[PDB]
Amino acid sequence: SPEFVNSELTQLDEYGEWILEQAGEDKENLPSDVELYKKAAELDVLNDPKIGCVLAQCLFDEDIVNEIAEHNAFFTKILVTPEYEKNFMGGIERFLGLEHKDLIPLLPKILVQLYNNDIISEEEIMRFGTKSSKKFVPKEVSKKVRRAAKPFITWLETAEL
Repeated sequence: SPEFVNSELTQLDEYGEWILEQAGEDKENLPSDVELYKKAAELDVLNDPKIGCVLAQCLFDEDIVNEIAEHNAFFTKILVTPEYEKNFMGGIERFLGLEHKDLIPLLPKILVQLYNNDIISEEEIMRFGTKSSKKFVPKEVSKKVRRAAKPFITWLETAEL
């Protein structure tokens, strides 16, 4: 069951696995944002931009649209550079593309939530919706997921009682 030898990747894995185990199948027992931050500090993963990727894969389920805007202060404290945001988008890509393909149609609404709450920058959303990448998922999976962003990307591009 456990990893036997420690690494930066095993620390990320241990953080994600702790979230998953704590949270339950319906994310009904998610640790509080205070607990999520303190555990990240304990496991020494705050300084790793890939923490964004882990969080995006562990916090959410089919109710992602309703959940993704419920951690604003936490994301301001965690996603401390654009590389953390890029990795968060990669985690969304893995979440939608690999194990929850039925949720891919939610991508534009997910982007609307991230945009309206300034969780992810316009630049990072544009990057995600205009390029495919092999970095987070296989190329064909990347194309499938990112193509679903198109209506929001088009909206971004063309954007008294």
